[PDB]
Amino acid sequence: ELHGYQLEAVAPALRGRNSIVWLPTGAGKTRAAVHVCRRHLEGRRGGRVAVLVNKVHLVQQHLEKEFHVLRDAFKVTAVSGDSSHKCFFGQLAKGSDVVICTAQILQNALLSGEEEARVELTDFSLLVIDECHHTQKEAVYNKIMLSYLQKKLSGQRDLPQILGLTASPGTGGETSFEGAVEHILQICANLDTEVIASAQQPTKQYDLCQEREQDPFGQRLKKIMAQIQEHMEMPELPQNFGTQVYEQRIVELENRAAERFCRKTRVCALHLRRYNDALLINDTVRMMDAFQCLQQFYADKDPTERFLATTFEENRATLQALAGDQRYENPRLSKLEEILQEHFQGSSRGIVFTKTRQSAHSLLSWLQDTAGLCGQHIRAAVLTGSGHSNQAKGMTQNEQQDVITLFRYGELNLLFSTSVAEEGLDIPECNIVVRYGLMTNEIAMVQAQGRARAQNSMYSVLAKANSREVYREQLNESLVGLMERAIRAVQAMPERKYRLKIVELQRNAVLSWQVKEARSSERRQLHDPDDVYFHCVNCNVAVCRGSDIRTVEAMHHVNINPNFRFYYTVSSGKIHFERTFRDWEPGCRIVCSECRQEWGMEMIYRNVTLPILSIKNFVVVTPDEKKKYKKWSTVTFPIEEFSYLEYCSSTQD
RNA sequence: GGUACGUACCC
RNA sequence: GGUACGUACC
Ligand SMILES: Nc1ncnc2c1ncn2[C@@H]1O[C@H](COP(=O)(O)OP(=O)(O)O)[C@@H](O)[C@H]1O
Ligand code: ALF
Ligand SMILES: [Mg+2]
Ligand SMILES: [Zn+2]
Repeated sequence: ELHGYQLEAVAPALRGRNSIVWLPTGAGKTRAAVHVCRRHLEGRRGGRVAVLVNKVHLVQQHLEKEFHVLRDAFKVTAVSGDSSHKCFFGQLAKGSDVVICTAQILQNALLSGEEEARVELTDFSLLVIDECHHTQKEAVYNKIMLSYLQKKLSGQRDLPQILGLTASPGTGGETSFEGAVEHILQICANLDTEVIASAQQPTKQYDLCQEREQDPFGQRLKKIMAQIQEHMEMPELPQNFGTQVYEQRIVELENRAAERFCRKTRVCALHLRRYNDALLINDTVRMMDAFQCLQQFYADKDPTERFLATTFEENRATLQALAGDQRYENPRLSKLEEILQEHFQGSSRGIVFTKTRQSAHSLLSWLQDTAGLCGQHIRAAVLTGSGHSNQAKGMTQNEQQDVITLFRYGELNLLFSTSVAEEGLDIPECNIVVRYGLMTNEIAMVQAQGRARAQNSMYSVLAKANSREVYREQLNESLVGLMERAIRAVQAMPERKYRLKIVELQRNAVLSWQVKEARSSERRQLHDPDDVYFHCVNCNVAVCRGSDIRTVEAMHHVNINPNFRFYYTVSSGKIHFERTFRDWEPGCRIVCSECRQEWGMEMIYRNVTLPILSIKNFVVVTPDEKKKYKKWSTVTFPIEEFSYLEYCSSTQD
């Protein structure tokens, strides 16, 4: 059953050594890990395995395709975010021999204050960490492993054996041999690795496209942007319309205008960001997709707003007409059409990877409206993860699974997917991967290519000629080789030198964490919460103090002041999510009573309703400065945990 | 919707 | 120090 190379790769794990199994994409690391799990559980009494993954869909895949075979002798349980609300994790885990979950499910249990929810690392004898190259920086995998290292270095006994699985440790952005080796050693230190274990036809093509000869739609948007910038009456405004740098600079101006309460500048900047978004969409997909971006924004008075509405209305019909003209088609789409026409003339089974969820939806719509493809028997669908925004909702575990199951045997034969499916997904019949204008690291490149499991697969890079994306793809190909050299060098290192380096790196990691925690705490304690005032980002009115805020589940920032209700208005009916939570559900959206700016949403927490505030909708004012924050975790005053008991007691008075 | 982190980009 | 996107958790 197991191939020779699978047996070879797991020999250290079978002996109890912490290891990383480094085998190519599609080589069968999962089955190898199942064998380790079986022998681990057979080889002692009372063992318990946790299998950690990084994407929701991989929980069911690993269970149904691989780990379920253990149920002839052992209890195997799977948990994701979608199923979380039903059982206490600690109960479920402790009743199982093997638990399979996304890593943050385990992390939440490790951090829990509730006896029934909580688990310790010492409740497991083996941790299998899939896609273990993510065990870096402040990713969840590394939060879990840093706690392991803190416990190890303090002398804790009974920590689990570690089995990491990866095709691609990467080079961590390093382009030198010295740097790449250091990166490999860092990953080994993070995972407490004793040995990196390894073993002892697809074609790649660059499908390059040219810039559009004529782009009257884009040209008109740039003309409008210039008009809006003239209206702002400001020198030194950015001119580089239709770029990520422009986006950054205009949002930075928007944030500065919020902090200084310059309403006209802030609103103009907010609109300019939408025109820039439209230019980026126009470059990626169809003109009409870009038009719909702007039309939706203006469909959803003040002199600045009147100017901006009029400006759009004056150009709307010309823009829509241009967007219907085939003469100005996006060459990226012309190229994609050529690829699909060549390869889907039922035979093929493909994934086209795009950056954004909205792009994936737009590509499906394009496909469905393209005469030249209607006739090739293409049955396509979008696959995204559970990310969400106003631009684009996500997909639930169940929705993702439906698409995946139909794609597996060809009920669907083409997916437009985000990076949700770049790693781990196993579709043996997938024989084509197109990467549509992506800028990624070498890991994502190797992984996404690897979704084409079939013999005689093809991998297409569809990107603009002479672009940074093409340069980065070429560089990344070289970095894969560099990575391989570096891993072999680490594998060949004298044991004494390796062990000493690992020691050094683990020590550095645990010391560096302490210093970071101290710095974060110092920042958090700078101001008394009574001295911090929140202002509406839109109208600048004061609305509460820092002392009014509490956290729920260390995430949701509620205002507990009984008179805050006079400052916000309930602005919708009840919100519904797909996922249900243990102690609360959403109520309605809330907005500033003075200007209708979105602020957050109600939480119905047991028998009370509390308003949750989104940090991005405020300017935070302290005695020292006024600042727009993107994250609650960096504010300069302390916030206490919500106490439901204390809250109910104080309200009864 | 809320939160965090990763990747890309700029400083 | 920021921007965008993505995923994950809630
Ligand atoms: N020894 C084997 N014989 C036949 N098929 C195998 C063997 N080991 C694994 N497989 C299959 O190989 C495919 C790729 O395995 P997977 O574990 O997803 O690869 P990866 O190493 O990227 O995790 C799966 O369909 C799996 O069932
Ligand atoms: F390396 Al894989 F699925 F784990 F392609
Ligand atoms: Mg895998
Ligand atoms: Zn307001």
